[PDB]
Amino acid sequence: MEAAHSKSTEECLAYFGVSETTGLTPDQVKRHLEKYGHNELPAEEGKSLWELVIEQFEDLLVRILLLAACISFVLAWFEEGEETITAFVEPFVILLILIANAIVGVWQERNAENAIEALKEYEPEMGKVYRADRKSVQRIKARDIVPGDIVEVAVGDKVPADIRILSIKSTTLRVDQSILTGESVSVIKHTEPVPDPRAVNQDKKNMLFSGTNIAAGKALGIVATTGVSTEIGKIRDQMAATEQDKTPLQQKLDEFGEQLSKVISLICVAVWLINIGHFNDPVHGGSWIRGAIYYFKIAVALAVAAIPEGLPAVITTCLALGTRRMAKKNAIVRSLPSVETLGCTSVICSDKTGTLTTNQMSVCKMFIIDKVDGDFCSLNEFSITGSTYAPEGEVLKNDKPIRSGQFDGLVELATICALCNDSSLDFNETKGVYEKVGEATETALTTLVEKMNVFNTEVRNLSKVERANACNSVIRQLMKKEFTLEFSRDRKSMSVYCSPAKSSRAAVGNKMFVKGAPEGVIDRCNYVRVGTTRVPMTGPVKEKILSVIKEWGTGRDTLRCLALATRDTPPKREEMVLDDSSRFMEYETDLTFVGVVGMLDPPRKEVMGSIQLCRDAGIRVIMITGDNKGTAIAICRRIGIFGENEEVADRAYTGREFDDLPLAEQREACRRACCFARVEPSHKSKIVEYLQSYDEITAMTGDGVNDAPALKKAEIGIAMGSGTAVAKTASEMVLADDNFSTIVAAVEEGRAIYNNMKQFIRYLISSNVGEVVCIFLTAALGLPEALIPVQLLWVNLVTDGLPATALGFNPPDLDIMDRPPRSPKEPLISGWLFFRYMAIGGYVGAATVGAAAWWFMYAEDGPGVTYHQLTHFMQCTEDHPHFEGLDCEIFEAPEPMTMALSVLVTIEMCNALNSLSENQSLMRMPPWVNIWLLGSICLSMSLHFLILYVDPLPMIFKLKALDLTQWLMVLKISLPVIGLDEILKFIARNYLEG
Ligand SMILES: [Ca+2]
Ligand SMILES: [Ca+2]
Ligand code: NA
Repeated sequence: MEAAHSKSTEECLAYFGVSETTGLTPDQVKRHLEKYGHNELPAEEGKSLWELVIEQFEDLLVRILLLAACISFVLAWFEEGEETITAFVEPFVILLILIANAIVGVWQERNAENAIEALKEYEPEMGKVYRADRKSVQRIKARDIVPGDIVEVAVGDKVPADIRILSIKSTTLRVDQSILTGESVSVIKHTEPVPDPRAVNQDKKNMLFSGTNIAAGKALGIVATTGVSTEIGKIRDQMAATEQDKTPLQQKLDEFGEQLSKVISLICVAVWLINIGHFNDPVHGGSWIRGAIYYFKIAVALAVAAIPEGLPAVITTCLALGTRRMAKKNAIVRSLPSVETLGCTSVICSDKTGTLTTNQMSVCKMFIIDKVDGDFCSLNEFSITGSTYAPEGEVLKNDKPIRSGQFDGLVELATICALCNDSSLDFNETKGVYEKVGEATETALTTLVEKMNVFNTEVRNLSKVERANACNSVIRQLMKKEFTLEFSRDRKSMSVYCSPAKSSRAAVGNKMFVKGAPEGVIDRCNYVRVGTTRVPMTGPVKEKILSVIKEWGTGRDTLRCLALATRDTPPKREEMVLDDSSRFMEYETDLTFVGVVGMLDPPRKEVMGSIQLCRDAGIRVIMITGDNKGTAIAICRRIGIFGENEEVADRAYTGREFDDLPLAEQREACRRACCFARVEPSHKSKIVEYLQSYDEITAMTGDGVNDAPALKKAEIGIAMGSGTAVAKTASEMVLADDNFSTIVAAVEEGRAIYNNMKQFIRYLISSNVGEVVCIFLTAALGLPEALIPVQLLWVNLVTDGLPATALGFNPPDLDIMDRPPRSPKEPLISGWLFFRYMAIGGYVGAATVGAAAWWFMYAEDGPGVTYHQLTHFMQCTEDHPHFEGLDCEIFEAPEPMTMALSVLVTIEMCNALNSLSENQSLMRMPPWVNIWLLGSICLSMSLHFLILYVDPLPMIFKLKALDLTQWLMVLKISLPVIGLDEILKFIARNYLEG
């Protein structure tokens, strides 16, 4: 709907024939999506440099190869000699092999396309709509929004599509049109039509332009235009299909692409040039042309075999599958180019509340009096699991689960926590999560009672709503709370006067349950409860209790402790002043100590583990909280940022302290800081700036508008899933978890994706290096050639096909988080890595030629045993008194070629096992760690077994079936490529790093 601003609300509603109290019907949605498409810009042609210089180049190669095969195929007819067979089927076999290559290529492309499609499911549903299907609001993808459906927006939301405002539910509606008109000052909107059809967007105060931010309010509207039809879509249409900004890794790959193109081209021309003396050999008929054509067919076949194909598809596959695993672990990465950056993350700046900690007060420790003897006491210390307000957790004694009912003291402890409490627990059915009802420190007691369950109430078959206050209600049905003595700051405690429920004894059984600061309460305790009995409070006992309370509040955990006491014989209610808080302390005297609870704001799941993972990975972790310096440090010590006993005077700063520092000192601070407490929202940008001045790949967390500038500036902007949509737009990743652990998991996955690429590159390059070496080794020395054109195409199909692709499905490396963050400035291939290529390649090339010369030079149970000159083999028909019962055509035997081919194929299948990890041993990273690789090896070996033993096949490939003894010779020379790499792995693992 164009010029919707000109028309009224009624006119706009009538345009699509939709009620704003109903929404679009499925028939409407289907048709509208068909006619209008989706709310997005068209994807630009992804024609990378690698495609033209490598892929399109190789395509030309197989065409001129087939042509060169077609040419000699015609020349073969004019050959009056014996009508050959193998050379007659050469163009057929070549095309047949090329067909297989296309099949493997399609499978690779289909893998990538499927893996990309799978990412559309985890697309963040940032858009609320009303449809005819549900009478409530619905969360739908932004691109799935069609012009016509009723959209609801609120505060902190980014406008999905161009929307004509129908009704404003709030008092006012403010929108941020800085991304378009050019002003951060939020504009006010209305529902009246803008009569001028040719008015600027600044005067269109009844429209919600897509991309803009809703500053304040809540309004309802109808979508006018989506996709490129968008006002900002026409602005974004500029850099739509025309741009120039490749990622650092893409630049390295394209650069690496040109390097391969030049090298492969030269070494193949070299092959054709060093064999010009063999153009007139009698095996070529003596024709210079027929000789040059043959070696042309070898060079090009060598090129095809040497060229590492499938790289774009493999990389895209790893990237998409890896991203899915991130989203599977609540890590929603919007843009794929952010992943390589995410894997280079060197510093993580995280918020504490909700991210590092659960922001839900939880009692994790408690102790009661065990035994008292000779004016001394022992304690029963318990630990409680669970870190949320949910009644989910266990009570432990010595790391072993126990029942609270087994301890009479624990029964009274729960009684006090459930009665001396004004708060409660509620289950939000909408959000599907338990929420507190009152003070956090009180709800921690409520949740504790439910976890304890001292009366063993059946709760397993209860609903979430009923479970919330189950055990607490059980206690309240036994004791009736008469009144409550409010908290007083002069005594730092509170108490409740209670009585037995359903009791006719009005003046019998009354108790007072006291809670508050340990020192104050314990000082007013003349007795100590042991089980159900009590004993007089003694010195050593009081000193013992306070010592443990001291340890809990001074130790690494720094627990906020509370004393729980009971007045066994409380004063009469008719003798209590209830309008004077100064009289309450007197009423809370002559108490009996029961126990002590210890609570905190616990770290989220796997956070303490993830923090240690960062230190192992050389990733700095910086906390940004809103607490005081003293507590913030204590929290850092608690979660593992700081040690239990480490100096923190230079690694912890407040907003006040940081602003007192000059620029050079501020920049110096962020270099070593690990904690920032009570900081302005502008400080996050300054922190990022100073971190970037040290070449640190910085990750910053945010949830609101105030964080959006810092989120954009940081390399990895990290927004909260529970946060505003404006922050999500300014971020590179969204936390569905809101958990810090998710960030670390996302970083590890990024490092994993990159490593799979390297092992993919290492296998192909090293193996194909040997393929090139093999051709040159038999040429430089002068040995009889080991490979023919169709055999080269066979190695290309077998070794560069499925086994290569399956390496992308490699599991995360073991030492993946034991290595420092990868520098984006580092080369794609290091010097030592290049050496590893030449090392493995140098062997597989020699082991191939050596296996062929093995049939000639140190022949075992086979014909042709000559340790002498094989160099001048072309002179065998010149000087014959050098053989002994063996023709000169035994040099043309299919036996050494079969050995050379079998070894080359097998030794690369071995090299594939070497590519299961970069530096880790096969002893630590077993071959069965990748099932897809093994299946590819079995398939590749099956094809090789197929060619050698199915009678019509080894004729067209010039091969002969190898004996069981001859095959054991193949493994004998192929397997030691594992050990060679195993040594290289050991060296780099025990010297180059550690
Ligand atoms: Ca190849
Ligand atoms: Ca290969
Ligand atoms: Na950013």
